[PDB]
Amino acid sequence: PTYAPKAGDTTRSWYVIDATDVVLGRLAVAAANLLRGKHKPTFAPNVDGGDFVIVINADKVAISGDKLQHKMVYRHSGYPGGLHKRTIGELMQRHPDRVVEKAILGMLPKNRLSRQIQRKLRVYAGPEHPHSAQQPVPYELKQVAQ
Amino acid sequence: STKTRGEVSGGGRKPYRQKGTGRARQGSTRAPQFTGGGVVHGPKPRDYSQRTPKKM
Amino acid sequence: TYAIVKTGGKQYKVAVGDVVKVEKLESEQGEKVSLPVALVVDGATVTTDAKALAKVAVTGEVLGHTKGPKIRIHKFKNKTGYHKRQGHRQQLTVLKVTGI
Amino acid sequence: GASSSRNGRDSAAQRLGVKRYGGQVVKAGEILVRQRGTKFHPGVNVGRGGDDTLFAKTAGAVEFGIKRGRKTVSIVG
Amino acid sequence: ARVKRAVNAHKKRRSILKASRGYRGQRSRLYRKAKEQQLHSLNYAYRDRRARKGEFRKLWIARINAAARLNDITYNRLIQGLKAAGVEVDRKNLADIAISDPAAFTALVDVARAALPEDVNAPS
Amino acid sequence: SQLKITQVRSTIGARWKQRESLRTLGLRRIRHSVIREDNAATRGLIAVVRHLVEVEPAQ
Amino acid sequence: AKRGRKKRDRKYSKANHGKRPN
Amino acid sequence: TLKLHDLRPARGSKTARTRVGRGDGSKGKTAGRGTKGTRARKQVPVTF
RNA sequence: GGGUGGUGAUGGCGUGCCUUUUGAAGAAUGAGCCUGCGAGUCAGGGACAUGUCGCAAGGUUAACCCGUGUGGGGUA
RNA sequence: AUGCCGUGGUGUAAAGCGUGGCAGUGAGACGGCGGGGGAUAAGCUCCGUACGUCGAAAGGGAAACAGCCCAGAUCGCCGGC
RNA sequence: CGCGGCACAUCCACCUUGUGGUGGGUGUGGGUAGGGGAGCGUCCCUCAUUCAGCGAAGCCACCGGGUGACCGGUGGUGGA
Ligand SMILES: [Mg+2]
Ligand SMILES: [Mg+2]
Ligand SMILES: [Mg+2]
Ligand SMILES: [Mg+2]
Ligand SMILES: [Mg+2]
Ligand SMILES: [Mg+2]
Ligand SMILES: [Mg+2]
Ligand SMILES: [Mg+2]
Ligand SMILES: [Mg+2]
Ligand SMILES: [Mg+2]
Ligand SMILES: [Mg+2]
Ligand SMILES: [Mg+2]
Ligand SMILES: [Mg+2]
Ligand SMILES: [Mg+2]
Ligand SMILES: [Mg+2]
Ligand SMILES: [Mg+2]
Ligand SMILES: [Mg+2]
Ligand SMILES: [Mg+2]
Ligand SMILES: [Mg+2]
Ligand SMILES: [Mg+2]
Ligand SMILES: [Mg+2]
Ligand SMILES: [Mg+2]
Ligand SMILES: [Mg+2]
Ligand SMILES: [Mg+2]
Ligand SMILES: [Mg+2]
Ligand SMILES: [Mg+2]
Ligand SMILES: [Mg+2]
Ligand SMILES: [Mg+2]
Ligand SMILES: [Mg+2]
Ligand SMILES: [Mg+2]
Ligand SMILES: [Mg+2]
Ligand SMILES: [Mg+2]
Ligand SMILES: [Mg+2]
Ligand SMILES: [Mg+2]
Ligand SMILES: [Mg+2]
Ligand SMILES: [Mg+2]
Ligand SMILES: [Mg+2]
Ligand SMILES: [Mg+2]
Repeated sequence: PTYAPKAGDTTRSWYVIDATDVVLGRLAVAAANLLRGKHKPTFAPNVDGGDFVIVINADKVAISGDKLQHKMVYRHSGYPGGLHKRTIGELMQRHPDRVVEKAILGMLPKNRLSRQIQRKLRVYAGPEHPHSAQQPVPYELKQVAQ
Repeated sequence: STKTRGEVSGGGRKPYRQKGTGRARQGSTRAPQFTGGGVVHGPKPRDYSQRTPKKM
Repeated sequence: TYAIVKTGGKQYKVAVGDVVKVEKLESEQGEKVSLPVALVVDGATVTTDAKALAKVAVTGEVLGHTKGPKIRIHKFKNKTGYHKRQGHRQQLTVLKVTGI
Repeated sequence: GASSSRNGRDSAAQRLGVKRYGGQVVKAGEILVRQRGTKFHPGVNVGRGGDDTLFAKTAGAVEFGIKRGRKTVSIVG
Repeated sequence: ARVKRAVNAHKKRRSILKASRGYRGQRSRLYRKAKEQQLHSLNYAYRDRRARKGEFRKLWIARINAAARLNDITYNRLIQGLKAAGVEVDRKNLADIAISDPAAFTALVDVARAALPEDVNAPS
Repeated sequence: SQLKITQVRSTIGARWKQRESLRTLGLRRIRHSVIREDNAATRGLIAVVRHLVEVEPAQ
Repeated sequence: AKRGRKKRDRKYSKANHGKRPN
Repeated sequence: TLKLHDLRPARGSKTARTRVGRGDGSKGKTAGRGTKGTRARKQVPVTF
């Protein structure tokens, strides 16, 4: 019988990811993996493994100027002609944390469990986060050499 | 013995017109699918004696 | 201590006293079997070498021949009238491992 | 529309052509090449036929050859 | 010899409805609707008995790869390393010992690293 | 001298001559291997089914 | 004509090998 | 002694009768007729 | 701790059944549900082919006759 | 060039052939290659092709996706390639 | 491919060497129309045998079983 995690076997930690020069896609993949728990050998696709992820300095995620001008975020209200266009560039000015979180959410599996997964994600525009009551360990992006 | 659809009492008219009623077309009230209708391939009187040879 | 023991085209991690269900062996209830190992871990040591673990065998005691769950197959294809009904009970053996 | 079916007829295919090829053993009377005109000519031991059929007078092996430009079919016994 | 059908007929109906217990709506109440869902259920079960052999190995590889990159190796190269080292421990037990005995898993990573060629990227 | 032929691709979709040539070599399924003498007939067969097999001069 | 062209162009995928029904 | 219940037909003398149109596991719905035309419902005379 | 039985958070996979079609989950047909009923049968020294059994250069009777019967006669 | 006919070797179990019993089928589809018709249009139409697949073929790939690519499901496995 | 179960065809060796069994090979086992083969269940009759008011049939539940149709056991209900 292959191990299936119980209720209570999930130990959750807290990480802070600095987004100061990280390419937005790299950041989003790392956050999604870390917040799902793909990195821990106890992983099960039907379980909320995974840790809490605080992204800070979301304002300075690395997005190239061409994407800042041309990559468009699309939102349909459900009314006719209710397609609203924004640009990554202007969501960076208004809601940069929304840009980062939207990237994460797109990386997450499209299913009920991910609705609980994304509850463990905090994204902040500034360099400060209110979640210092824990001891959120910084997490840098690394690539395992092959 | 049983009674085929032609030997069952009645069943002469077409019970209703072929088209327009919204029902299955039927042809006769004594068709085998009807309860009280004729029996299809039912037992008929038979003689089961065989002609076994004398020396057998 | 435990070892990764190979039997029935499969392999299982067992520790002395473990009861394991395996493919059918031609051994009656009560007699010993010796089974090759793919790995032995004695705590902090593994030694993970084919020549080294060719000479160690997991010793097991056949507790009995059991029979797997009833699998009920009814192969069905959509608009053809095809139906195939089968059943199947896999024959298994239970071994209490006492070796390593 | 135009009734341009002015040309929609044809005759039956007559299954012409070589019926027994070189080096192939045949019995007497067996037709070797059925054809129109003398596309092949009767060689030794080969008869021609009323419709130019090139049969075998004798049993043996079919062989093809050239006889002064004329291409011929013969049987070697 | 007129034969009533019910005694023989009800046998397969009882079996189908018993197998259809737990189904919702008419699929657990009505033999005709339960039988259709039984054909689907047994087709699905047949499909998934041979699909779970890929499903569990997918899960084993996921766990193995997670443990491997805790020990700073990709699953890619850890599988080479075990092949070259001659370790024939399958991914069932590799994942299960990655969970139960992480130190033994680290030892296996060490032997796999050692068995890897020095330049894992040059032709052989 | 003595060729060693392993079937690596399916006969599904193969032409008559390829299927019958694999049959003639005696190849039955993927990673079946047969040993046959390296004569002209064998190399003609292998040429017909070249894309479906790999061969080696194995003793 | 867009639906037709897009359906026709999706043969040009590696898995299809330049070939596709209709 | 030989009784009425020691009595038995010769092997292969009594073959079973094929009951047509009795489900998919046997000669099923179309009963071997397979068809939608004349043969599906009638006989074609040998002279035709 | 372990095993039954019930339930099933959550993850994956997953286009009803029948008919009929090149092709239907099909937005083609039929079916609201259940129970009951509802379709290759029988006759004939028919015909062909087969399996089997009896007798065999023969085989077999039909009508009919006699028997409580399924038995015995009966050569046309 | 292929293809075809014959022939001699080699290979290949479920080749072939004759003669009986019982069939069904005789609406095909798409894809490759060669052509006609069409406007070298059509998911068009009509042929050819010891060409394929579907039909009657599940599994894997192609997002989904009969007809494309891989591969032909006797059953079981929480083994491997 | 590995390990285990089944089946079909065919081959080789022992047993009354074909009614054929046993062991072992080898190959094979997607399938519509359709062909062939072998079975499950219901009822009735005959023969034998065996249960049944200390409880048959039918039905219900549960536990088991067979490669399938399906089967058995136990209990409840019931009354021939
Ligand atoms: Mg009348
Ligand atoms: Mg009328
Ligand atoms: Mg009446
Ligand atoms: Mg008489
Ligand atoms: Mg169909
Ligand atoms: Mg002409
Ligand atoms: Mg004349
Ligand atoms: Mg349920
Ligand atoms: Mg697999
Ligand atoms: Mg039906
Ligand atoms: Mg027909
Ligand atoms: Mg038709
Ligand atoms: Mg019909
Ligand atoms: Mg059809
Ligand atoms: Mg149509
Ligand atoms: Mg409909
Ligand atoms: Mg609908
Ligand atoms: Mg219609
Ligand atoms: Mg309706
Ligand atoms: Mg016609
Ligand atoms: Mg036609
Ligand atoms: Mg055509
Ligand atoms: Mg063309
Ligand atoms: Mg067309
Ligand atoms: Mg074509
Ligand atoms: Mg398919
Ligand atoms: Mg597929
Ligand atoms: Mg898919
Ligand atoms: Mg691999
Ligand atoms: Mg089959
Ligand atoms: Mg197969
Ligand atoms: Mg059939
Ligand atoms: Mg009483
Ligand atoms: Mg009582
Ligand atoms: Mg009764
Ligand atoms: Mg019961
Ligand atoms: Mg009882
Ligand atoms: Mg009772």
